[PDB]
Amino acid sequence: VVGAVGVGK
Amino acid sequence: GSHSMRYFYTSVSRPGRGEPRFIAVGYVDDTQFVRFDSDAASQRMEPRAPWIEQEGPEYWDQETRNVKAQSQTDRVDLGTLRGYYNQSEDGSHTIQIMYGCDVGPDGRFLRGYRQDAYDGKDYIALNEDLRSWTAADMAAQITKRKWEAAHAAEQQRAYLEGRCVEWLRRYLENGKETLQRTDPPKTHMTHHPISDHEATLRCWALGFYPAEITLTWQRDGEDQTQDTELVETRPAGDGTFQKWAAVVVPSGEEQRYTCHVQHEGLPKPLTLRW
Amino acid sequence: KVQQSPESLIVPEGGMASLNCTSSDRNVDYFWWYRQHSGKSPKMLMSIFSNGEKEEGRFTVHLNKASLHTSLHIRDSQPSDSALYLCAARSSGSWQLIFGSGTQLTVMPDIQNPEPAVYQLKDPRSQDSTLCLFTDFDSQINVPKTMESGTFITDKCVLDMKAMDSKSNGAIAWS
Amino acid sequence: IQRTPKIQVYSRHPAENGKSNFLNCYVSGFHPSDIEVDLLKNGERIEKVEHSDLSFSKDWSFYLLYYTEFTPTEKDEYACRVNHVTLSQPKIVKWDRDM
Amino acid sequence: KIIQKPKYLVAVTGSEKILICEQYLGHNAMYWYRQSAKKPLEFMFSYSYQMLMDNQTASSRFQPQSSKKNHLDLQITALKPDDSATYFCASSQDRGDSAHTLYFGSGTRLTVLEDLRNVTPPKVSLFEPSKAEIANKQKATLVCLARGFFPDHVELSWWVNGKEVHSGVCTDPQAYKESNYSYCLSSRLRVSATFWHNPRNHFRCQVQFHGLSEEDKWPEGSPKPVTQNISAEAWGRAD
Repeated sequence: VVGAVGVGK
Repeated sequence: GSHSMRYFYTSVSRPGRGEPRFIAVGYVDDTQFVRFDSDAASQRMEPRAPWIEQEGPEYWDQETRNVKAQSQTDRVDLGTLRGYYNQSEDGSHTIQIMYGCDVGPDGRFLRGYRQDAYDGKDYIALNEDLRSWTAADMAAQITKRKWEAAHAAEQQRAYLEGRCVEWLRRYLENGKETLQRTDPPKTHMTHHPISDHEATLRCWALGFYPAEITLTWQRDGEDQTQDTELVETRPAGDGTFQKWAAVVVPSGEEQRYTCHVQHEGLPKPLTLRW
Repeated sequence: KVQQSPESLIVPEGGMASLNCTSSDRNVDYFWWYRQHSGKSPKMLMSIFSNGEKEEGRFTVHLNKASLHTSLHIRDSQPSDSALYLCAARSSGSWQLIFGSGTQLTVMPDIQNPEPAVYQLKDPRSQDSTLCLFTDFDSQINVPKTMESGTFITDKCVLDMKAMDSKSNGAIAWS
Repeated sequence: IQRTPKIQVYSRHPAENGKSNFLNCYVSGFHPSDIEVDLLKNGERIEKVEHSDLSFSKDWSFYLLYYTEFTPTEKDEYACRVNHVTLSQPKIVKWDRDM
Repeated sequence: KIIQKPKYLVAVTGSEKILICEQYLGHNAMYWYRQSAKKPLEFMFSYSYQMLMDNQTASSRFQPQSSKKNHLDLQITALKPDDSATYFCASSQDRGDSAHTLYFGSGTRLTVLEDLRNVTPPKVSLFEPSKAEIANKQKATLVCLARGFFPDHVELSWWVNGKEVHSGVCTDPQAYKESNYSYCLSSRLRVSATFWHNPRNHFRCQVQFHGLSEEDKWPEGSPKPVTQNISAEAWGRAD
């Protein structure tokens, strides 16, 4: 399952 | 032995042509098992291995929503990084993300990683302690400060040591027939005379898995790295891989050279002589 | 999903307040502590993302990932701390905070010189109308409630004028 | 900032005339990701050519695999033609089965 | 911060209402939560980049509107009295699975009634200070009673010489039910014995009632209970 944390750069 | 689950994200901006192109692909070891293409008609996360089709409709609905949101995250990041570098609105730019976890033979977490790029060079990366970030330039230092204030490392570490390791175990269990295999390479050798005094010896290795392999040449038992041509390992298209290594030898001395093949699936390193 | 303990806590001014919160989701790795004053919006007080203590002023949050447990310690409790404290979690992969049932905290102010008195007040604009005022009583006094129909007794209401020890407990009854 | 694609064209199995096989064109080490690859039979472009999903290597360079079913013969020549922004002209690489 | 409208809203069983929420903070995630006596903060909706991420309302009568950026309006059809609660809009800078802090709007208090005929504005009474309190404690406590209003959509304020005051004020946090279809609310204001003995100073208790809007239907036999202010006042006296 996907799981990249998506805090804006 | 060890096993890995990895996801690869690619976002390419298309100025004046709508939303950026987002492509995501999932791997267990060297075997792709899911994909998402923002330009595809399905607009769904799709299976790419037989053993992943066992998952119910809740799995595919979840991954589709999650990977669609990631495409928006990268779209905004493209705009933000386009401002960080004072670039114009006309040029096309790329963001790449790689992440995943490794498990040992005991099935327990061994290592985690996450790495982001911009225009094909490093941008920011999670350190091996899974608690801090390395920023490649001044622009990435801005991203680093936002990610520290938002506790992104702790949130990423909880996925890497938790759901990543957990679902990697389920995947390895579902595709146990094909993921835990070691096909040895089938080796042969070709000979092509190039001139009246030289010839080419090519050492072949076909149908091996996993992709790592070492093809080396020796002359009279001494390893020779000169006049050695070595192409990259390429996929056969059925899950196996191919590779060859060639040397230019003087005519009549072909039997002075030996090829040595090392692979995980071989009980003893192969040796070939013309 | 998120359990909080205790459901209500009464602490004297300057005393210790211990609030507890556990989760049953093994994929919960961090917590949020929110505070909501009566009639206001819930505002974030403390968050914690790793094991150990985290101290900010008179507030200490503790995180125990093994037992899926977080605790909020309040030292030197002030009357302004009287609020609804809400614990929230968000398991890895989910998309929202999930809050618990909350702990209602009440910190009673220290009344130095209590002088209990009961007065009667009248409404001049309409007869057949009188109420009662219980005021300046001690903080530990149990204000009685009403079971009779047609009679109402309010809860303790603390006002503060601009003076010293101006704090004053009050309650109103009428029929 | 830009990297030229490396190209290999080959079959999945050792080629035998009459036996069905798969013709591959593997492109790697290129940046950016936009790239067009065609498989050519006797110089004409083959239709219904599938390709893999875009991925990249450790150095962030991309790789793709273009493939199609084909039956080798004694007379038919095969190749793949790659065009990329790092290429002023499309690079045609012929299939050498006796390699 | 986050704007929610309206503050108070009353509806009949089976009608439709829209709760408006918008933020101008550039936040990429917006949520809806509901506050009741049962559950103080029940999660409803989670949106990231205007796309629906999660929904834990078992009813399809709740339909958010996210077509416009920075907006997440909430439409509720076939209203039921069990829907009565305060609805809190929330936003956060980052997407829903990665946010580190949620900011909550001021909330919309919704009451669904079986019949709108029971909506009644409050009656306001001002009780003058006891002479015994002025004598013994040298302080004067005025007390304001608001009775017979329904639903519990009231805001009480104290006004001294035309200015709203806060010092020396304590108001009940919640209204109490007198009967099935009426609430009551109390508050008191304490001033000096000298300040009360001044005939120049006058004290007014103001109760702002939130009732029916200008679009709800009402029979012509009585004034429709619209949003209005009811007050009671008294002047200081040398007695």
